[PDB]
Amino acid sequence: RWSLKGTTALVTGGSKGIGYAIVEELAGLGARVYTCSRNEKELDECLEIWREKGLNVEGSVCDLLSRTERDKLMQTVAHVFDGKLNILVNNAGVVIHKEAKDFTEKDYNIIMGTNFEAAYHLSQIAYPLLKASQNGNVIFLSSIAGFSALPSVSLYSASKGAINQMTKSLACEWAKDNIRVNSVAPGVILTPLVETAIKKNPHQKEEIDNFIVKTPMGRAGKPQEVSALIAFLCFPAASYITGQIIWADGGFTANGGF
Amino acid sequence: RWSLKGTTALVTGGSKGIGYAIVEELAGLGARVYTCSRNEKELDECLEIWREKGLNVEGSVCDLLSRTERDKLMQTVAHVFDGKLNILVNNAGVVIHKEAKDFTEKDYNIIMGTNFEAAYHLSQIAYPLLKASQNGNVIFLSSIAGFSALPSVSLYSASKGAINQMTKSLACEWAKDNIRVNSVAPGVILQKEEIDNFIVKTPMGRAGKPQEVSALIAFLCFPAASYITGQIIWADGGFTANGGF
Ligand SMILES: NC(=O)c1ccc[n+]([C@@H]2O[C@H](COP(=O)([O-])OP(=O)(O)OC[C@H]3O[C@@H](n4cnc5c(N)ncnc54)[C@H](OP(=O)(O)O)[C@@H]3O)[C@@H](O)[C@H]2O)c1
Ligand SMILES: NC(=O)c1ccc[n+]([C@@H]2O[C@H](COP(=O)([O-])OP(=O)(O)OC[C@H]3O[C@@H](n4cnc5c(N)ncnc54)[C@H](OP(=O)(O)O)[C@@H]3O)[C@@H](O)[C@H]2O)c1
Repeated sequence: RWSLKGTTALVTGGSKGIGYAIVEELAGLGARVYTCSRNEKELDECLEIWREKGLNVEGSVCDLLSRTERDKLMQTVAHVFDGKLNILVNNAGVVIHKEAKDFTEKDYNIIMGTNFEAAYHLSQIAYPLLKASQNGNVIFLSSIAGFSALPSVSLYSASKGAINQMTKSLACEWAKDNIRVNSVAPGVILTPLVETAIKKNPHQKEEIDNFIVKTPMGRAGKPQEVSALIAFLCFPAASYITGQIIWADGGFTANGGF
Repeated sequence: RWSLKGTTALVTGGSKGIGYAIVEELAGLGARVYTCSRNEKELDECLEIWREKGLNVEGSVCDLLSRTERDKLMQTVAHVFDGKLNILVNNAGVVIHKEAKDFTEKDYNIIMGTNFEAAYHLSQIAYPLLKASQNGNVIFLSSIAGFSALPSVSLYSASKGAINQMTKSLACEWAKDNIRVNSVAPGVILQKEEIDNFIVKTPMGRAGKPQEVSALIAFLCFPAASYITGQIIWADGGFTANGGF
């Protein structure tokens, strides 16, 4: 009821950030985990670090922006888990910081492609694998940016809106198939995604600091504070929860004028 | 204050349905309207009908899925309006009815391309014409399917969720340039089985008419609607308000 012992999981983008915390969380609870990123060297250091802790994790290098690579990854995962998937976490995603009128066609292709299209497409080709397990969970990762507008990430927000709506549809269409579908939508979590952005441009430093002051709790979240909810939603204890988007944001989205 | 006299408007997909009604409504209240569709003879009979009833309306054929044709359309709109656009109504849209697991890449490209990308790209390049008018308005068409899940239209819902979010971002960024951006999200407006079900779900017990949507789009463009930005308003006969009736 509160264990993932003997479950199979695919977590996309698990070499850093929230994704690293998620594979360590599910694998600690007893899941067989498979993950992926775009740097084999980085992916390798992870597999060794995880192998040293007694965590049962596998992985391969995959750019999720390519349809044929998504097709291949799922073949691998089907062979390794023997045609059975319990959990799919569509964690991987990217952000680009510009004004709404400056985003290009290529930015559009990068953001919607990895943040929405890849995530949705994996959910499609995973369906039969999750169905065959009879206890399937699809978790998408949204954002506070999928609630109200934030500066410099308009096109990112749009992609998180597609995710939020896609969550509801899959939840209703697949519930009869014993698959539950939810999104976890973080506040500011201090990861590479934010550190790279604020290193690049001190205007992004500004914006982030002001997201944290807006956060009633007055601090950025920790990756594990997000993976904890992601783990819970996969517990059989969570068997009536589907179609939900839940913010883990320190009260950010509850805050109107504080 | 309740006048659109001497405004300039671009509404996409004005050759039928809600887009037709919006052209007539906006033009009937004094706006100069530019519109487009995908075939000459359909677009041309509208242009003939609207001119006979004294409406000030122009139009050209465009495929909103081509980025080159979107650029060329905005350059043409820029020419005829003299660099000044008050109103942009992103009306054009499509639906494909499949199960979530069945939608192909072509489906994705048509539905996301038409509903979100074209609506977004047009907004990017209209921006200086709207900024120049010093009284801008961009309006997206959303859907009840961008509120909660409906059968057969998962990928379409997603494209409306993206629109909902973009109308908040654009509203917040462009508010200083006096451009206001809102979405109108209709319910069923005039798969039978499915549509029949949605209608008994809407408290008013009937499907809407096109001019029940355009009425709201016209008001949102009035100077009277000056403090209203970043909203999504469902014109749905109560559909979204109803949990269990
Ligand atoms: N950090 C925050 O404050 C925050 C807030 C709200 C929501 N989120 C969401 O949380 C998720 C992860 O964010 P994060 O902060 O953990 O990001 P991150 O630190 O930048 O890590 C992203 C992970 O995804 C992988 N990835 C990205 N694109 C990939 C691709 N095309 N193919 C394969 N792998 C790919 C990256 O690997 P490579 O670098 O090797 O490619 C990396 O392993 C995203 O959906 C993000 O939108 C984050
Ligand atoms: N009808 C409803 O019940 C309903 C409900 C909720 C939301 N909506 C939204 O309302 C908007 C209009 O819906 P509608 O029912 O009036 O649609 P419709 O009857 O299908 O008309 C769409 C219009 O857009 C044009 N169009 C479509 N694709 C185009 C393209 N690629 N390039 C150029 N023009 C294009 C079509 O022209 P051509 O045929 O000549 O190409 C047509 O004039 C859409 O955004 C839809 O999402 C409608």
